[PDB]
Amino acid sequence: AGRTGRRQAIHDI
Amino acid sequence: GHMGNAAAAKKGSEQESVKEFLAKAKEEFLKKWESPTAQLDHFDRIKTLGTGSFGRVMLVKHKETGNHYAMKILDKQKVVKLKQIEHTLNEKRILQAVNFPFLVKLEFSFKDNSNLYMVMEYVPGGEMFSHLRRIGRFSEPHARFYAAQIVLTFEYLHSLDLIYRDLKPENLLIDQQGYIQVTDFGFAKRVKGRTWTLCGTPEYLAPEIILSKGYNKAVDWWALGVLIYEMAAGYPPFFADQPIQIYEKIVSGKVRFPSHFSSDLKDLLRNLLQVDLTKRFGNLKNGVNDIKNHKWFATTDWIAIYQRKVEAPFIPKFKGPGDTSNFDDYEEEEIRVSINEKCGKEFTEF
Ligand SMILES: CCCN(CC[NH3+])S(=O)(=O)c1cccc2cnccc12
Repeated sequence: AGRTGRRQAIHDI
Repeated sequence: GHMGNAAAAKKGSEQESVKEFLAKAKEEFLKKWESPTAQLDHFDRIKTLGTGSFGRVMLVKHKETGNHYAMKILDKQKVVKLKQIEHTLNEKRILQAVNFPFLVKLEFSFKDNSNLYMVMEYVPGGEMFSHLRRIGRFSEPHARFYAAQIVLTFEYLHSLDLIYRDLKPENLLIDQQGYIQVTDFGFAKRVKGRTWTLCGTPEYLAPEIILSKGYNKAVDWWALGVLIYEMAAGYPPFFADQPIQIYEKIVSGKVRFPSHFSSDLKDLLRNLLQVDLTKRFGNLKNGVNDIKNHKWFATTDWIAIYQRKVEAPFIPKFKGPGDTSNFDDYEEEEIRVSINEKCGKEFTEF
């Protein structure tokens, strides 16, 4: 199971 | 050895010519980097082509020429809150100064009271992402054609001490000849050695980013391994519903491969998706040649790819100069320009 749509960038963790 | 005498001499001369090319490319880049153009009512807004937290891109039509472009619009106040000031200045400055057949070309940049604008060539074939999700997966030759372009682009960027830091199918557009245009340089940065910012897209992050290390350009080669895997499988190697779970899988590092992957492909991917930086391809003494000379690329004519003389595996249908049929539909938001200037000092250099 996982993300199939467009993936947003992250600016921090 | 593996190569007979003639093949060995051909490959050596080839590698020396790459050095000569890259030396001249660095000269040209630095000249533009040291010595680097429109306004909003010069364009008609047509359609939003993409949108996310770090900005949005609109198809626009230039009034005087009638040429179509892709205009990235950034909200200054939004950029400041998200701590992306330097990242946005990097994006403009790098795009202004680079020149490579698979890097999207910047045509204009400007700002107003509220926004920053970057006007780029419009690439009408759509995102690799859409085509990949629609077909499911690419065959290995099809994936290899795209991968080769990324290898050459990273060879170029890294020679200039530029890290890209956001490789993913969403950022790879397909042009009218079926070749790749890399877009969205919002995380690109000039980096001689180490850098420390936690940024990128979860599924594509190298473990050393997740682990808050001072990392280097080899994070781009890890991301290439993720891209090649996803192109050939239809899904990425570290796949989960939420970022925290994605990170856990990346750091464990145990990759499993579809049974239809060739042995050559699996070997390449194990050497790109390598946690140990002393072993990761693209980070060794032999540099990019460990990748370009890998068995999985044995049929690749690197010069012919650079020259765009290889027949592409897929040519998007093009229904006219401003046609948007290869892009998805997005909610259209106003371009609002405040009567008052916002964040003037933050963006003086833009
Ligand atoms: C905020 C989404 C921006 N995009 C990239 C990620 N998907 S993009 O809208 O695809 C796009 C960006 C830059 C240049 C382009 C040139 N031509 C068409 C689209 C273009």
